[PDB]
Amino acid sequence: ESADLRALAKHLYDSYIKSFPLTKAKARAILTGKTTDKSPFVIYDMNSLMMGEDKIKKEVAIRIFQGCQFRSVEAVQEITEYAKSIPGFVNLDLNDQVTLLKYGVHEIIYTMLASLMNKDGVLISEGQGFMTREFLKSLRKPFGDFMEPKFEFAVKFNALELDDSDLAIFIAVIILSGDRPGLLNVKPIEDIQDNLLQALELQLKLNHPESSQLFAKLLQKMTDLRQIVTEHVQLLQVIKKTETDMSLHPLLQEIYKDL
Ligand SMILES: COc1cccc(C(=O)COc2ccc(C[C@@H]3SC(=O)NC3=O)cc2)c1
Ligand SMILES: CCCCCCCCC(=O)O
Repeated sequence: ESADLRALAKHLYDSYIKSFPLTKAKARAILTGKTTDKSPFVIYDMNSLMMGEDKIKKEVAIRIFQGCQFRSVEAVQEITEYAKSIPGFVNLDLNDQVTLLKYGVHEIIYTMLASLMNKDGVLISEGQGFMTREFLKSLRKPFGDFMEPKFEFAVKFNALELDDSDLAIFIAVIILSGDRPGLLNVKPIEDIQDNLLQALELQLKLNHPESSQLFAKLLQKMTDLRQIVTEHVQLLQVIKKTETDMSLHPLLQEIYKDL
């Protein structure tokens, strides 16, 4: 019954809206000058950056990057809340619950980070600010290209014109992989993903009828996400060696023992 797949698509969009304070609908409204929302203060340079403080709520490159870390630890909270709402996930082995989040969480962050980006920059502080791609290309030697490959993916991925109702199922298909390193019982996971994959395929067909093979085209973008993550990992172990005075959050440290 396709009808059950609709009930499931709508249950997931519902939880996605509950769990994520800044949707793609809101971010796109901010980014394109709409009247449902308010204009962001732009940071493109060092003077704009500290004028952001008297308008929005230690070195600069270091501060920027620890901001992403902190925002990332917040997302992991939102993602983990979205996870629980996915039918079946809290029924699984607790070890596998940990393993699925561990490997899925960054692929999801980088998917939802694309919603905040256009080719010229990225929203920050709940959309109250916008920081140019160029301003992030002139930070430091170790922090010179630690945000560019998310832009490169984001620009290509945003070209599919996905909705929040599309992304809610896609993000759930990511978590429920089952080819993840260290899983105890895979088959119960593969059962949930098969279901989520049929919900997504019907969703894309209905929401994007003129869009040939959007389903497959979105599945290939999972290949892009894995490279971003493994590139970021390598980047991270360089930064922690050049910068021995940079604290990393133990939550991110615990996720990052992966590969
Ligand atoms: C001050 O706040 C700012 C400033 C400038 C840009 C942003 C964006 O929000 C950047 O967006 C990102 C990028 C990467 C991550 C993943 C994290 S960062 C890391 O080193 N390890 C991770 O797992 C999360 C969020 C925020
Ligand atoms: C610029 C460093 C301040 C932390 C980044 C902004 C997040 C807000 C907060 O931590 O209270």
